Amino acid sequence: TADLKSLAKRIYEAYLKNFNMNKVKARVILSGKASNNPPFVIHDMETLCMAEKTLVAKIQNKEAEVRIFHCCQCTSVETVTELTEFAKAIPGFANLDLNDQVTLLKYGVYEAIFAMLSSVMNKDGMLVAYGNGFITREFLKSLRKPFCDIMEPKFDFAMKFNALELDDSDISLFVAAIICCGDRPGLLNVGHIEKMQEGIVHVLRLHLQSNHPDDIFLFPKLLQKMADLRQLVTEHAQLVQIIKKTESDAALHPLLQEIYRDMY
Amino acid sequence: KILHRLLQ
Ligand SMILES: C[n+]1cc2c3c(ccc2c2ccc4cc5c(cc4c21)OCO5)OCO3
Repeated sequence: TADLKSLAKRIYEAYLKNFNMNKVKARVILSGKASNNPPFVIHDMETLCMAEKTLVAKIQNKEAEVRIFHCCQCTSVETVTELTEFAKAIPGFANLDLNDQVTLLKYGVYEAIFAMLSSVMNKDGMLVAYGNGFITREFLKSLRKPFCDIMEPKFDFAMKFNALELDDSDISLFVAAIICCGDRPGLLNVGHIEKMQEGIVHVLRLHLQSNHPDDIFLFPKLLQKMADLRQLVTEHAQLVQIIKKTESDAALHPLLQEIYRDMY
Repeated sequence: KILHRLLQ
């Protein structure tokens, strides 16, 4: 019904159905019990080249950074597609105007991507290529600017975000709250999105009480992480501009073009 | 418009 029990369940099931990666799977690959052979460590150009050779095997006149940048974009386009299906399964979202749906996703998706990125990041680096690769934090810092400056903010954010020790049920509700935000610029039917968000945040508060009884201040810590994401995005949008202007072989994918247009 | 399309 309008019941928060069926709201949480439907959101957790839409989360499991629609995202290829999640925290449980991430933790399993990083312990080395997912496959016969663990993720391929990418720490230098040597290993980055082995990795590209085996997992893609089509782009060797284009610079290393430009190729890595192409990959970031491919991953966003995929996750944007997963997020759109996830969104479509959120009670109430289907019944919105198409123009409101476009808005909520336009501004929602990068907050959601960076929030979920945290699940595949440890202090040392991150899982890539559907769980088959591990690119080191350091190797990324040791790229030529301005490309070495992309991920570092996301690791900073994820290190603190992961310390909250949330599980996938907690994260499902958190992504739902990011998408159903009543103050996106352009929103027509604000009052119906505010009521939708009020419900998700409410069941999120209730979910955190029962699931995380120790941490009594966890709910206000998560509301602040949503502000923090909104500002991680603006800084990243800005850094992607610098790259569009000052870099030739880095034409943005057309879907990400639309998303970034008129953004912030 | 590519975003319209995904919500198909
Ligand atoms: C750029 N990419 C995108 C991927 C991707 C996938 C799965 C795997 C990859 C991948 C795997 C190895 C790679 C190795 C590379 C590389 C890029 C990739 C790479 O650039 C240089 O060496 O689903 C969506 O998008």
